[PDB]
Amino acid sequence: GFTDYKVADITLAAWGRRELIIAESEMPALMGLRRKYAGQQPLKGAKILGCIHMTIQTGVLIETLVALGAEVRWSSCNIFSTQDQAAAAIAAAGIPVFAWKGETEEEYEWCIEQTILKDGQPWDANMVLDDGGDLTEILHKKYPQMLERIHGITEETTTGVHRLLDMLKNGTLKVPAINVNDSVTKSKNDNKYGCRHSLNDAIKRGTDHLLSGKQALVIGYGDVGKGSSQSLRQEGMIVKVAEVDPICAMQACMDGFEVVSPYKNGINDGTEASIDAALLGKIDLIVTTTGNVNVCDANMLKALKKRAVVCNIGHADNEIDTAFMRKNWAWEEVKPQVHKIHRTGKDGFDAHNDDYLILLAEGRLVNLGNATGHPSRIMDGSFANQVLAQIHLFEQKYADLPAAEKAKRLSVEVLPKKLDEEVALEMVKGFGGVVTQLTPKQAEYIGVSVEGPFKPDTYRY
Amino acid sequence: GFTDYKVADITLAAWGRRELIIAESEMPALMGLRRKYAGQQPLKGAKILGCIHMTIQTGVLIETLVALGAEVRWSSCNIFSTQDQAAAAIAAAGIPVFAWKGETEEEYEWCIEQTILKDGQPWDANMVLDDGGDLTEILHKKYPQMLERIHGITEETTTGVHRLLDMLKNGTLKVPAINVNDSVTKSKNDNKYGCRHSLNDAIKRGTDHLLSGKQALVIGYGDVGKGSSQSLRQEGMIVKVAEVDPICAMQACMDGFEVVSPYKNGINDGTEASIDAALLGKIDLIVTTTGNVNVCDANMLKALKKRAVVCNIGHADNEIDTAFMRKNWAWEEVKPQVHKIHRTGKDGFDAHNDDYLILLAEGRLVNLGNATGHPSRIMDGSFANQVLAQIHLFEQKYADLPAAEKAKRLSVEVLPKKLDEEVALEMVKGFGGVVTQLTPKQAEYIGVSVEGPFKPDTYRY
Amino acid sequence: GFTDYKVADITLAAWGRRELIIAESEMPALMGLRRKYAGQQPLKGAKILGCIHMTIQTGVLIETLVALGAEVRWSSCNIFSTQDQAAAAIAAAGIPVFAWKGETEEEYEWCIEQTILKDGQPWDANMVLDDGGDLTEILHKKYPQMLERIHGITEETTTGVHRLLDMLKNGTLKVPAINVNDSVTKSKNDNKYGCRHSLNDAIKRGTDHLLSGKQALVIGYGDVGKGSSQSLRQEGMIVKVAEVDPICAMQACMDGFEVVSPYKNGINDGTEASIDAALLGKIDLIVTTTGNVNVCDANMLKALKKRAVVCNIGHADNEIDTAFMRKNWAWEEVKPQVHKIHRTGKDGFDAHNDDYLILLAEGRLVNLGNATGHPSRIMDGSFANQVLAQIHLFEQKYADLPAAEKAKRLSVEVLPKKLDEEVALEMVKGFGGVVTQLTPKQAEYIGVSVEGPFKPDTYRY
Amino acid sequence: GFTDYKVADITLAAWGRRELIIAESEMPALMGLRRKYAGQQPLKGAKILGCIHMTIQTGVLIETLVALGAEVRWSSCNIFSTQDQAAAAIAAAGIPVFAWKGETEEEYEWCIEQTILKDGQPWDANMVLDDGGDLTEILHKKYPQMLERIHGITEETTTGVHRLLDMLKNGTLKVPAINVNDSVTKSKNDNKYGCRHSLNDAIKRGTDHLLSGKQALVIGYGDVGKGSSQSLRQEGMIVKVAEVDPICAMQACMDGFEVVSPYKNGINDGTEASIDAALLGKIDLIVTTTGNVNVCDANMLKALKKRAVVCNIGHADNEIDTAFMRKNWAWEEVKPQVHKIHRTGKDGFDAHNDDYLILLAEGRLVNLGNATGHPSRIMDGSFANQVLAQIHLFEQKYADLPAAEKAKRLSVEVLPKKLDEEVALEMVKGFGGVVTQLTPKQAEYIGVSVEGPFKPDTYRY
Ligand SMILES: NC(=O)c1ccc[n+]([C@@H]2O[C@H](COP(=O)([O-])OP(=O)(O)OC[C@H]3O[C@@H](n4cnc5c(N)ncnc54)[C@H](O)[C@@H]3O)[C@@H](O)[C@H]2O)c1
Ligand SMILES: NC(=O)c1ccc[n+]([C@@H]2O[C@H](COP(=O)([O-])OP(=O)(O)OC[C@H]3O[C@@H](n4cnc5c(N)ncnc54)[C@H](O)[C@@H]3O)[C@@H](O)[C@H]2O)c1
Ligand SMILES: NC(=O)c1ccc[n+]([C@@H]2O[C@H](COP(=O)([O-])OP(=O)(O)OC[C@H]3O[C@@H](n4cnc5c(N)ncnc54)[C@H](O)[C@@H]3O)[C@@H](O)[C@H]2O)c1
Ligand SMILES: NC(=O)c1ccc[n+]([C@@H]2O[C@H](COP(=O)([O-])OP(=O)(O)OC[C@H]3O[C@@H](n4cnc5c(N)ncnc54)[C@H](O)[C@@H]3O)[C@@H](O)[C@H]2O)c1
Ligand SMILES: Nc1ncnc2c1ncn2[C@@H]1O[C@H](CO)[C@@H](O)[C@H]1O
Ligand SMILES: [Cl-]
Ligand SMILES: [K+]
Ligand SMILES: [K+]
Ligand SMILES: [K+]
Ligand SMILES: [K+]
Repeated sequence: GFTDYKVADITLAAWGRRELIIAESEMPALMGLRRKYAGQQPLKGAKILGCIHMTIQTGVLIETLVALGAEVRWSSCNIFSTQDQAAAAIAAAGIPVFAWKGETEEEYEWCIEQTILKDGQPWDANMVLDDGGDLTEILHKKYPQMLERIHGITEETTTGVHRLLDMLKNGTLKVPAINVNDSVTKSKNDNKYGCRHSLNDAIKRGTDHLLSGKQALVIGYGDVGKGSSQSLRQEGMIVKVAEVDPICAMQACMDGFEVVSPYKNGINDGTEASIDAALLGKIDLIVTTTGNVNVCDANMLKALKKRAVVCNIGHADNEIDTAFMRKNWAWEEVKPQVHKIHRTGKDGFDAHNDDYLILLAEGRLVNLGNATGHPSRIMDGSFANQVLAQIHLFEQKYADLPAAEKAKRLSVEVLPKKLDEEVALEMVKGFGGVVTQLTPKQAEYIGVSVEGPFKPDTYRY
Repeated sequence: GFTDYKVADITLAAWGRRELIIAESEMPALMGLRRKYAGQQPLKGAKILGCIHMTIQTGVLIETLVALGAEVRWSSCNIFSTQDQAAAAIAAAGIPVFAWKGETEEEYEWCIEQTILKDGQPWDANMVLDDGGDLTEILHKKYPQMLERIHGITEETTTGVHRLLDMLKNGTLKVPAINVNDSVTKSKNDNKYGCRHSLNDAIKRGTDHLLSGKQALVIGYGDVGKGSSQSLRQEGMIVKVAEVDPICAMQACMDGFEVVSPYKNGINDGTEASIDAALLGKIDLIVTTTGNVNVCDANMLKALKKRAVVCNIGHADNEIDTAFMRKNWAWEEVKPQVHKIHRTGKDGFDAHNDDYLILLAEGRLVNLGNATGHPSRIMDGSFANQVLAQIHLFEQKYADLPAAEKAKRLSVEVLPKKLDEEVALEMVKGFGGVVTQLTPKQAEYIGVSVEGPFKPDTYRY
Repeated sequence: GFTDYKVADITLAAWGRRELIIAESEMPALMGLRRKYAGQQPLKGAKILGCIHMTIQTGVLIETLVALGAEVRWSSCNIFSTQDQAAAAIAAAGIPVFAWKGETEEEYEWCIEQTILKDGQPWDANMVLDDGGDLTEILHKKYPQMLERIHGITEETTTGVHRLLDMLKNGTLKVPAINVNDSVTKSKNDNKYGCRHSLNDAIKRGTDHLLSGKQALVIGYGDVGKGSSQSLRQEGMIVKVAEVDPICAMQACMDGFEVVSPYKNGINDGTEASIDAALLGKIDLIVTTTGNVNVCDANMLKALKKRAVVCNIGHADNEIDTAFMRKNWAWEEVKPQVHKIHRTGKDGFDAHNDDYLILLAEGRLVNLGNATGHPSRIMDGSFANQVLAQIHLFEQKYADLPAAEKAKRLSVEVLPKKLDEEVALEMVKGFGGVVTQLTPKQAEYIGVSVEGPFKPDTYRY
Repeated sequence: GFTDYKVADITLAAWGRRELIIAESEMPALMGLRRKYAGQQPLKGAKILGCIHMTIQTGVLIETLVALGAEVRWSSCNIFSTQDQAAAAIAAAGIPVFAWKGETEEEYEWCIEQTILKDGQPWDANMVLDDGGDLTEILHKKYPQMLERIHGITEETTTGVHRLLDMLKNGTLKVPAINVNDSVTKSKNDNKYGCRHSLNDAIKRGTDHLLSGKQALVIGYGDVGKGSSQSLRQEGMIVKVAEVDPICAMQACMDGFEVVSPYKNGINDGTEASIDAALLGKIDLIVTTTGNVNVCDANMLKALKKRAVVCNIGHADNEIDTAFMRKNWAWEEVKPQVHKIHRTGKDGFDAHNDDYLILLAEGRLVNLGNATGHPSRIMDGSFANQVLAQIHLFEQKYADLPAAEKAKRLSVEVLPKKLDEEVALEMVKGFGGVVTQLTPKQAEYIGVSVEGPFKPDTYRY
């Protein structure tokens, strides 16, 4: 009967299910929600448009939403991030999913449109779960009538939240959102420790390069740059860090990294003469982590050491100037999501040319494109937050509020600290960790409840 | 003919001056402010009561405040934290200071009273710089009339800020304060990296013990606990972490520590039966980092491995139950701020007894008691913030405001992010770090100024 | 019209060749030998039986031997270690190779036989290059007449060398050997840093498990155990180490590991009562590194935590008692080289059973089975030694010596320190490292030549 | 009425004894020998000339030698290494010791002469325990009749052993020696992990500098350089390494250090033009670890960054060219064993001069000069070996052998591996480590006894 899906190969379903059964055992916060809320069915009647990397971890999120009563229609938010066995297992469970590894851009857009439309007409969606804001943008621009009946958006990523806050400032956001990224059990777990796990993993899978003893430049030292720099330093790389934010740069210095700029004195004068050629001529590996544009620009790429690896773990495909490389230099596929870019010109190359760079995942998320992204026990935190955020906005029923009541609730908000702590506690117990209970005297002394929350909203962890 | 001081030994002044000249070269943010504001004299007319560890680093702070036009009267906020050469150098410069290493509690109170009183009468103070809140409490309880002429308090430490926020919530705070602690260039520099540097330093100076291969228990995993755990792990200790806050415990797990409780199932019901005797019987070193009371309690001390080291880098002398040890067990001074505590009874000890613990700094701040606290290049951040906070509150002139205007400004506030970034930039340049300048295109892409600030006020770093 | 090979898929040749061209740029010592000796053709007339993991790195070794004039016939020394693209590239270059990933044991023996036989008769072999000693053993037991014409064996691995030294002690060794393992640029490069790179790589590829915060037990702390312990600790695992050698255990303690035994008091009396069930009940990962038998025995496997991962990076398939698991417990293939072993019985399992272990590479070398083994820039050292050792024994022409002269040369020897240093220098230059030249006065002061060797033969590095 | 000593202050004895009693609890291998051999008095009649750093650790060694029946006469082998409380405690126990912190060179020679002479005439010495070979050299050159009656020398340090091997090769060594340094429980414990503990300790005590984020250059990567590099990297320094030995350089690369030379292309032709001014102009700290001469030369000192710290943890005072600095530049004592060296000229300096270096311990061993050297639990290994070596040579009674029998025993040898393992085992047990016992089957499989030794003499650990 069930045909409402499109995946690479449905015969991978049994493999996907074996990996989902393992992943459940690695996701105690998400499986804890599944057990706590099963009887109450808090997402009964929820119809969720989901756009996030169709991994095994996203599989456990989907099956938790469904176990709590939701229906979903799913796509990946990246052309290389799907695990074909995860997409097959979800299709085989009778869930609409449109995702495969190695989509074209045209197929990416088609997949999102297959979630929005059921049998050629808008689905009766009433919730959105987004990673990076592409689905959110398409609904606002192309399907405004659908947003009338949507109660909320839950957004995974730093870049997606930035796009929501821009819409809210400009008065174009039509439904409330939860900023899932800024839970501590997301931002200071997934963004940092996920990249610590998955960056060196992706570089090894793609290149099998020794990292020990080699020179890296990490562009950015936010949550992703911090985790990326550690991924590489812990392998024995000599890591230098670039930053525009002097507070983040101060953290890099204290963490034991040299803070450098690709530009002389940190100033881009619009010419190749402002590039620190001596510095870039020694770098074996550049990683972009910024959420910004052209932080590894054409003139940097021209100055890099021969056979340097270039990758992006931040956003989109334009942290590195891949457009410059597509226009000017010859691409030689080594294997999927690994290209040698020959700096000898556009029209062919010598197979034994020494003057190339290695680009991973065509300048798109390297951890998800060349490996499997973050591990289950880290994504547990992010995805437990996603479930709690879906429950919160679905129960508030914004779409059913009268105009005057909507105006008061139209916001981009974080989950309460108490929920962030309850997710953290399930993660700690998954490690076999034992938190201490405050005595009444101690709770009084520091001015908190024995139940928490334990820190004021200003606390930075 | 200057006599308005009390220090251990004025003949240490020349040594103090030599170390102050080195410290100036290690404190570019603080010396940057000294050079930028010297001509403007923004603290002309300021009369500052200062109570903070009389170290070489505090010496550079005092001489910066004086260089910007202030008069000060100074004491230490801890009986063991004074560096006698720093106190001597400050006295020799004609600045009133009442501080020596190894004060009694009675001498500590006398020293604070000597700052408050000049020639037997209240000094015409109009500013307060505090670390831990003891001076703040004495002014509110004993000298309320003096607070009528005081424009503000600048408070250094987590515990001091907690005490200010309690006064504000109870309506007993009489003057506005700046929370210096919660500048990122304080809390996420000093509290973390300071303890990283100075905890293993103090344990080595006191005991000369090998740390590698030994078992530690760090109680707390806030900023101080994070830095403390790293101090020990980086030396090759096997570190276990205790926490009441599940988010901080999650961080400890992800950072590669086992999270344990001294109590079975984390429940302290006050009985010896609740103590995890198997765990505590393997611990060679306990460090308290909490700012809470009785987190290393009598029953834990009884269960500790023979010859374990016990120390506190958080607050006061009651994180460890030192009162229990003073009443019940015999103390053998090894050398100043190092005592063997013989668990054989309160009266006689055998010089060759094997059943003892080693207590550092009598359960008071170990980094400052057994070594020299944080290094100059870290305290640069904290003390640049102190100077900016003093300038801000002095210029606001709260004490001269009409009643209606006072009411609107009576708060506990942090410095603006822009100043936090300007401190960080001077610290980065001290390392020879080069921040990148955003292009206008990049600044517009992430919605910030090329000049910063670079992050929203919610950002946690 | 070359057909003298058997590989998984000859159409993988182009991909293999792209990866060989990258590997050449990562192997400066091996490519330095290729360039230095090309003109001399020192292996002209050498006919080498090779048995070592048919990886990209082994590909560069093979083509170096051929570039120096050798003919070879090749097989893999492990049923899971072949990279099918590497085997294809070598076949497509017209080199006899019999190797694929996922051989049966019967296919493994048939592949070695295809190297020994050409067109149904013993090949006119005159050199052996071995890893683990299986080919060496087959020649001695089954083809002793072939050894009459063989000039020597060059042996890669600790276990293979141990087997050669046993043959020499028993007087059963028929040709001289070089112990390649005990070059410092092999043992203290490959064995240690190779495993550091490739152990966490293999565990991530097989399971995608988070390692940070979890408990590991590494059995052994020789070169492989040291590198393995670091692989895990650098990811944030809490690593405990087992050893029988108290000197290696001393090193583990000092390196910051707790040293534990699976057995109470370290005494394995073969009973379940001797197992430390509390210790094994907390372990998430066991790694064997010993080259010994039954160091993760049936009683340990029964006591392990549910869903623990078990793997071997040492030798054979019997460091872990895989025979006990094949007899007693049901194996569920997750994907190739990843099995769940259900401790509920032999005859099938509940798909949702929680009581299983995860076995990687069926208890055989996990780095080569679940990933790609050591990276090119590490194997450069091992394989430069292999080439120098082949040249040395081929030039000595043992098989052509009179009986009296044979007797004096029948030994298992290491390469001279001077060659070890010349390999190391090419590796250092590959990192862009610059070695200092001694002045004549300095060389005289420490009693060495400016050219080296720099250390006496007793030096341990 | 014991007066046969010279120390700084006999009233420090009680403090010394308290620290000796603690040190006993940290030295289980040395205290194990004291307990095992007490009844047998193996050193009854031994009269030992001892020249080694008069630390608390040396005190426990001395009192073990005395407890086993020896008489000794002691001096320090370094002018800054004595702990005055240790020297006092040894004098107060009625043991001849001539040692204080801050000897002149003339006092150093006088102290050694006070051990050799008792009441103005040669002591009836029959054993030597030396560190660095100065006492050994004096006996050979000045007191050859005394060597007739001496049974052996036990030598602590790499440099001392090199001097013994030179005497043996030249036929000038008069008595046999044990090379204590090359026990694995010395060289790969003390030399490496001792410096790891004590290098950052000494730099903090001397300067209180932040190390995190600053640039270091470690000259040498033998056991001392390895431990020194780790001391600094673990604190967050960015460490570069220099070497002449390409094998040691390879290890530095793999351990995650950049390998550089102070000289362009590593060629030290004695010209200023050969200095890499750009490299040295960024270095905040140079540490020499070589046992060689002029490895931090005048032209390097001229090129160093302003306010760089320079120190030596290797040997003598001429690894750094201190003689050049004494001749050309003005020394300003900060405090004992800390000098600012003003590069503005020889005579006066400006108190606020920015152009200086900081020299620790006047270029002599920094760990012992500015802190307390290695900790008790590490020196346990070195000193257990010293005691075994004294017992071995004393029992052999070389001086009582006839000329022809002396000739066969005149050697420089190491202790047998079995004793090295027995020292290691006591050290492991002191950490609470549990070694596994081999089964009979396992011991047979790897060809060792269940009792050990576990490795061949060629094994490098
Ligand atoms: N790949 C993944 O699995 C993964 C996980 C989490 C988030 N992300 C994405 O990674 C990006 C970074 O996320 P984050 O949470 O670290 O954001 P963040 O704001 O915490 O960090 C980004 C940092 O980049 C710095 N930066 C900006 N422009 C720069 C420039 N030109 N040069 C140097 N530094 C520059 C900023 O100062 C900032 O500190 C976002 O796009 C986010 O969505 C990816
Ligand atoms: N010694 C120094 O140089 C230095 C430096 C900075 C701050 N401090 C002091 O250190 C203390 C901690 O400061 P912080 O900035 O880390 O505060 P914080 O609030 O960041 O961290 C304190 C941590 O203690 C934990 N905690 C509380 N009670 C506990 C208990 N019973 N068991 C386990 N964990 C418990 C809390 O959950 C919290 O995470 C304060 O008193 C502060 O003033 C000292
Ligand atoms: N997978 C790879 O890529 C790779 C690389 C190098 C070598 N190897 C193999 O790894 C194995 C180990 O090699 P190595 O060079 O480390 O040898 P090694 O002799 O240096 O180390 C082996 C260690 O195992 C210890 N050991 C033995 N039995 C033990 C037991 N019952 N419990 C605990 N510890 C025990 C020994 O004391 C020794 O220290 C060998 O089989 C070698 O051929 C594998
Ligand atoms: N301070 C202490 O507590 C302590 C402890 C042990 C030994 N030592 C002394 O430290 C010194 C080193 O001992 P070790 O055991 O490390 O010796 P080692 O032989 O293992 O190491 C010395 C290293 O210096 C390198 N080297 C020599 N000249 C060099 C140069 N010009 N540039 C760069 N590298 C150069 C050599 O190649 C060698 O690797 C000796 O003098 C030893 O006696 C001191
Ligand atoms: N605390 C200490 N006491 C005695 N000797 C020491 C100490 N620290 C280091 N040493 C020795 O100093 C020697 C160098 O002179 C080293 O070989 C080491 O064994
Ligand atoms: Cl622009
Ligand atoms: K994953
Ligand atoms: K300090
Ligand atoms: K490989
Ligand atoms: K010491």
